[PDB]
Amino acid sequence: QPTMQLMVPKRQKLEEVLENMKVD
Amino acid sequence: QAAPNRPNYIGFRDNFIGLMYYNSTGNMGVLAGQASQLNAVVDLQDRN
Amino acid sequence: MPQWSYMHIAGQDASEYLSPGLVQFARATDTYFSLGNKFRNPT
Amino acid sequence: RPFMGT
Amino acid sequence: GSRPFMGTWNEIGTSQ
Amino acid sequence: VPSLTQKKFLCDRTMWRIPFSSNFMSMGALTDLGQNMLYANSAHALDMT
Repeated sequence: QPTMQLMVPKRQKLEEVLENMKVD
Repeated sequence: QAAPNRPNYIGFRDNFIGLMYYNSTGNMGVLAGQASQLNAVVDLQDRN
Repeated sequence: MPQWSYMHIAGQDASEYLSPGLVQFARATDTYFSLGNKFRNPT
Repeated sequence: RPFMGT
Repeated sequence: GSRPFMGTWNEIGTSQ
Repeated sequence: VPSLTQKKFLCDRTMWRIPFSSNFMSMGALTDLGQNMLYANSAHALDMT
């Protein structure tokens, strides 16, 4: 019943809605 | 009549919770060298 | 002593009466699935 | 094989 | 291997 | 007198958990399903009620 997906929304260059590392 | 009065024990919380301004980025601490004084503890506000 | 061999009453232990493979499965999978309590190790 | 974690 | 006559499993196992 | 049974489930001083993982088991800390090719390799929003 592999209810498959097929759809991956990423974003050209391919970063996914994200958030980076906070530095001091 | 009379009665006793319900006990109300007052006392500082477990491991002194809520006495060091944790996690409130409005008033955080700092542990930085007497140097480029850039704070070294950038605490989030949504992390408890 | 063939009777106390193929009931594992007093004979070989688990680590060497399994296959060279099933011991690997039982020693790799021991954090989620435990194939260690089934078999008998005799003393 | 190939499983456990570390 | 030079005093194996101890609780044993298949090898003189209980030797510690 | 005829009686009807009730049942509470009092469980306090603990948090509920739902390990994000294939078989709901703690076989690690970086879950096997939080590392897969459909979650850690694809964007996803969610909504829970």
